[PDB]
Amino acid sequence: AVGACVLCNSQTSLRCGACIRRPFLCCKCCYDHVISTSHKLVLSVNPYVCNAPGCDVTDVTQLYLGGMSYYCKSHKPPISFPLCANGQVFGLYKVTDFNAIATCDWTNAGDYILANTCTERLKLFAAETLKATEETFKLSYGIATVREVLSDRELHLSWEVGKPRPPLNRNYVFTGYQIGEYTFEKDAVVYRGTTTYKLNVGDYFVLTSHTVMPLSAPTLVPQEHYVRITGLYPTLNISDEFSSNVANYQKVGMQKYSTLQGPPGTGKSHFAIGLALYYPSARIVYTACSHAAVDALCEKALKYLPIDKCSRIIPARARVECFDKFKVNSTLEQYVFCTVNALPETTADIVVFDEISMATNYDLSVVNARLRAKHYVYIGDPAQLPAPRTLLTKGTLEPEYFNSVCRLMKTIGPDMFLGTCRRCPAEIVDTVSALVYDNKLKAHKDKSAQCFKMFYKGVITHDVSSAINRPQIGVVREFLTRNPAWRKAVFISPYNSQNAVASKILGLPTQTVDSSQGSEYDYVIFTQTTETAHSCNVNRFNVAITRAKVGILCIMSDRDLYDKLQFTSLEI
Ligand SMILES: [Zn+2]
Ligand SMILES: [Zn+2]
Ligand SMILES: [Zn+2]
Repeated sequence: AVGACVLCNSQTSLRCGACIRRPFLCCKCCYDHVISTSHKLVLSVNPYVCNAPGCDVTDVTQLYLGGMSYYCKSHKPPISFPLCANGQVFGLYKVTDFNAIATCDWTNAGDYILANTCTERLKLFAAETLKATEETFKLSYGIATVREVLSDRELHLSWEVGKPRPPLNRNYVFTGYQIGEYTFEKDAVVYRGTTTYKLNVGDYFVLTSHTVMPLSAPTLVPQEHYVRITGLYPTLNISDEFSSNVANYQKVGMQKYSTLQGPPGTGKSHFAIGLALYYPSARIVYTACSHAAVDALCEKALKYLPIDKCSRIIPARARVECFDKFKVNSTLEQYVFCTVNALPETTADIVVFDEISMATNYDLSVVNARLRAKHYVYIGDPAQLPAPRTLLTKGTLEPEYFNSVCRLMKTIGPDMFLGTCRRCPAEIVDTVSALVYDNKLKAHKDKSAQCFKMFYKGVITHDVSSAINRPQIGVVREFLTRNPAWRKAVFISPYNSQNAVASKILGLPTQTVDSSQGSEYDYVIFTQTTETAHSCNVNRFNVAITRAKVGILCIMSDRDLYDKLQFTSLEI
């Protein structure tokens, strides 16, 4: 085992045995690690364990080198040097933050704060460790064996005793048994297979744990500033449609990487596709974490870019329905649209990474490892929703801690900012501009006079932990009878269980705030449901109200966010 130290890069044979990722640690840092943490197992070619027969001493501080072997204080020969002395551990080729990443359980916010404020090699170590911990936690949950079938979209399940039950929402995807991946929604439950299969009684579902691979490439490559556009060739004949972004497309060619903060409806997809029309011969790889964000880029490319040079990359193990209008899996097309987890090993003139608030440092590193590009563009908004951190239960994660790109956008500011929201009525724009954008987001549309807010706490019931507020759905029902124009509205709430009750009572299409991100609707009916930290999250609130093009009805629980809404108040 010959490699480089994760804290100093000094070559060493040593690796920490108690670290779940086995990081290579140099003699000066390996000591600093074992002497300050519960981690005492050290691994070089042979473990630093006692060579005496039947001896169970593995702590490196209680061990010595006796000639060419290792022994504890009870078996060491007279001529034996301690392995731990003078700030070093004997190894070939002869920090507080590394200890904290190495030993935390990833349940606190301060753990993620650290995984983003540390050095670049420690950011990769933190993302490798966190992902390995997240996967092992999936194994702790119990197996759900099918006790019976009801119909084509409903079933009943038997859970494992002793092992806790994972929460039922489309977030947690099970693997059927190999009957394909399956999703559930709340003893009557709604079953949904990625593959159409006549539900087998006896078969079981298990949360499939992917193997965490090691990170090699940084989350952000080292920045390079140029005095000319590099490797890219602009057009002089550029349609007036994209004239607004000409100066920013040039900024893109005069830097190795660039950040774009685009509040909702400010033109991110337009900017991303227009960059292809500006550097017309440049091969562009369009990437995002979700299939929906890649599909949304495909919809904009279909309108402006030639359908022949466009390819949508679909992983052979297809899970959800995606874009069907490009030639599929043709890696060598000029315009390649693909999710981070399915990226092939290829090079590009430009790489566009959209919905950057949803990326983790693990995703950021994977992109830098599978794609070698002249220019990298990071598009998103740190005021929108981040990736769900499953293990995180204590504390709240601020935008500057979502990933490396968000960290930059929230501290030094973004390289480019789309300041005019063209989607929302002014009431909505004026609310989110003051809430999350320090009054720098401006309204293109006029006030629609179709933005209403109602202060109604109702009654909070729970479907395990996911909340329901029937009096809030009852208030929406009464409003709908008086304003039937709102019959075509999308119902939005922070909880899938609230959305299940509202789908049956109201008959409106349903969307959680988290699944609505990147989408727009003429009318939106939002019920806050609870007054929790989840439902009062300003990034989730910002996404919730910025889905509307024409009108919105907000039934609120929080007096703070109700007062911040610059909407017409209703009564009943
Ligand atoms: Zn070191
Ligand atoms: Zn360790
Ligand atoms: Zn011994």
